[PDB]
Amino acid sequence: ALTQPPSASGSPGQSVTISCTGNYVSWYQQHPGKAPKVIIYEVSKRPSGVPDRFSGSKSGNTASLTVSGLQADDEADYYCSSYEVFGTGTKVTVLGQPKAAPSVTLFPPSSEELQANKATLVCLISDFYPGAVTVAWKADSSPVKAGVETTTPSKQSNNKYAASSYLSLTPEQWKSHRSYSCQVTHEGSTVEKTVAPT
Amino acid sequence: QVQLVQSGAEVKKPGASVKVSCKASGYTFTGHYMHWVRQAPGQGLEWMGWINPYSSGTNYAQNFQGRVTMTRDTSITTAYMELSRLRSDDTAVYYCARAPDYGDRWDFDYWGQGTLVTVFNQIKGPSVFPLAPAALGCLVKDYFPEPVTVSWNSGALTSGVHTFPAVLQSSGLYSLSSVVTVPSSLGTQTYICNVNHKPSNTKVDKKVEP
Amino acid sequence: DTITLPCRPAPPPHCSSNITGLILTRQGGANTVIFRPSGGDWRDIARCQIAGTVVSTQLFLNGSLAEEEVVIRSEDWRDNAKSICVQLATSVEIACTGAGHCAISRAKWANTLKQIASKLREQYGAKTIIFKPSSGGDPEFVNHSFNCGGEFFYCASTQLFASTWF
Ligand SMILES: *[C@@H]1O[C@H](CO)[C@@H](O)[C@H](O)[C@H]1NC(C)=O
Ligand SMILES: *[C@@H]1O[C@H](CO)[C@@H](O)[C@H](O)[C@H]1NC(C)=O
Repeated sequence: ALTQPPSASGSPGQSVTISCTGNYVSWYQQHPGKAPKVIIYEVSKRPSGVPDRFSGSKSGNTASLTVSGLQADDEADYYCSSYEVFGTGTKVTVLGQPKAAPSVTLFPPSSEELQANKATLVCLISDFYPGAVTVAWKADSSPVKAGVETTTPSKQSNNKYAASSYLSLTPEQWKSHRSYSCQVTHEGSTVEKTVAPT
Repeated sequence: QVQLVQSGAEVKKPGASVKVSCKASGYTFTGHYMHWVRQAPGQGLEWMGWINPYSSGTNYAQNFQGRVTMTRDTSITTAYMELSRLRSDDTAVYYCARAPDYGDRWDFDYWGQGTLVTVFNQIKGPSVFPLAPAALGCLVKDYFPEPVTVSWNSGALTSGVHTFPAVLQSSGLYSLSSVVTVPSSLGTQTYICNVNHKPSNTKVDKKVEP
Repeated sequence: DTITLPCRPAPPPHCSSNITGLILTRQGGANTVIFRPSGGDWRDIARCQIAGTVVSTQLFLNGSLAEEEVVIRSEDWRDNAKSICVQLATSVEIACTGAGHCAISRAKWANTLKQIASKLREQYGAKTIIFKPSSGGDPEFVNHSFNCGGEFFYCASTQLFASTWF
């Protein structure tokens, strides 16, 4: 019930400001492979050892964390929290190369898979930086969550990122809807591909 | 020095139970509530419940009530979290996390290192389907375990091939898609993907034609 | 459907390549002009400056391509003792089976030669362009020959150069 932007990014020396929309709010930083760590508590207070370039505030229904003077080790996932509730999380990238927009290719199910009484939509996403994207599937303009499996992004040989997302459907679901869409958003910019039976 | 040390990574099948241990030292074990928090791969944090190690009283998150058991053993200052009836979407890193003091019970100040619990289905060879075009490919669907090898045209085709890392699905099975970029040229050149899954001795060739 | 070249020893599938160009000799001495795979040597190929890392004769493999259309060059068009460098714009895959042959799309090879003939025609005027097999040579030059994977392979190219374009 605490919503955060999916991602944020800045170069070394810049800042990122991360909102948390719904009492107190606290903030955690989580490096890859590590446990989260509290960096702000009671809206704006810093635990011992946290540098003063981390700050927090709250106005009305919205709290925000700012990491100023960005350093490479600030690249992490950030979560707000209030009692047992965690925010949806923000992946923060400290920019190390030019940004790049995702390329998206969407395949419909094959005849052979439909003959096996199965159906899979395949959405392939490549050549993007920062390495964070939001993938949303739609059945005729309505969101579908069941049947979705999405990879975490992975480095390509050209140092940009790739990811893939799959939608499992019954043949009846595929043939009954007019179209299906894979929508991928990258720092608030959305592109979409659409496929349809026949 | 406060330390919370968890048990090592676990690999389970659907229907199993897992019990993660969290060995505490360096503070009053019965003096701090211990919480459990999990995180599915690539997803966010989710609180599972707390145990009060003094009384062994508990408060589980409603969506785990009936399936989770939190216990402790003060003689070895260890807290435990047992999750039953595992499905593959319970694949996640499971953390124990300490309440800081009597008044602040939620700004978790010390955490265990995490315990990865992965829930896999039975060994199974892939089904392979064409991804018709330009970009064309092969869908390598519902296999376990890793890895599979995908070549094109028996190795005659090597450049232009991007084989995407597999996804672990909620079925406990993996699925990837190897695609090739071509100029289109589609009517002349024949494209066949060769998929080998040695753990199941599955080998399959599939022609990809518009 | 395929022009199948017999090769010795048998190139494996991972030694398949893109044909990105070729090198020809114009026959010296009826409004027709005859071209054959080059009677030159490594010096002719080097002067073309369109090869890749692959050492090969009569055909450039995994080399540079032209942008829009076939480009043909010569140090001297009137000199039948100097080779003609042909740079293709779209590569022609040559796929080896590992059983002793390497295969080329007959349809795409005919379309490639047609464009080459058109470029040659706008250089020599004339009407009829004829491709004929090698006049002869040592094994590495009378065959389309190339190195791959520590081996040197010899492919007879007779079927690649026997066609008339009017
Ligand atoms: C040409 O390139 C392909 C694709 O990278 C490679 O497999 C092949 O070995 C190359 N050909 C030669 C003759 O080295
Ligand atoms: C030839 O080049 C194409 C791209 O134009 C590439 O996809 C293909 O793998 C290459 N073929 C060989 C045999 O190296």
